[PDB]
Amino acid sequence: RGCARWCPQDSSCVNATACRCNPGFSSFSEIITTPMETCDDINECATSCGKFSDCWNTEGSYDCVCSPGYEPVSGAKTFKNESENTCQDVDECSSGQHQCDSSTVCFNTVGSYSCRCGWKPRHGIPNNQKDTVCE
Ligand SMILES: C[As](C)(=O)[O-]
Ligand SMILES: [Cl-]
Ligand SMILES: [Sr+2]
Ligand SMILES: [Sr+2]
Repeated sequence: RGCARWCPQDSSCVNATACRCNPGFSSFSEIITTPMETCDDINECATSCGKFSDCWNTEGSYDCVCSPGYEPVSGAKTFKNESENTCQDVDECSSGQHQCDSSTVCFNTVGSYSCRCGWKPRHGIPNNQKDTVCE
């Protein structure tokens, strides 16, 4: 029809006297009729990303990301649903991404990894940690 100029932030005019919140935002009434009404972000993460991932809420949207220690086989850094999830554990030992001391051997774990000592751990540092150092 027409277009109200006074639509509040994150809403768009539906005609000359009304607005509606943009996708990802919500207001008490389905149709806004005054500029005093607000369009608040909807936290989609509080309403499934799938295995080994995390939901991060953003303004107007949200993103699923592989959790730390996992990376997407498909390569897509962000995704929207379980169906697009390609998160697999990162084998830090095979990839040489680990930061183990030359005195230990990298041992892969799901979501992480550790370093094991023949040798014995130096004083004050346990065995089987990322910072393990032996002698
Ligand atoms: C950290 As999760 C796999 O429950 O989105
Ligand atoms: Cl949203
Ligand atoms: Sr949101
Ligand atoms: Sr790992």
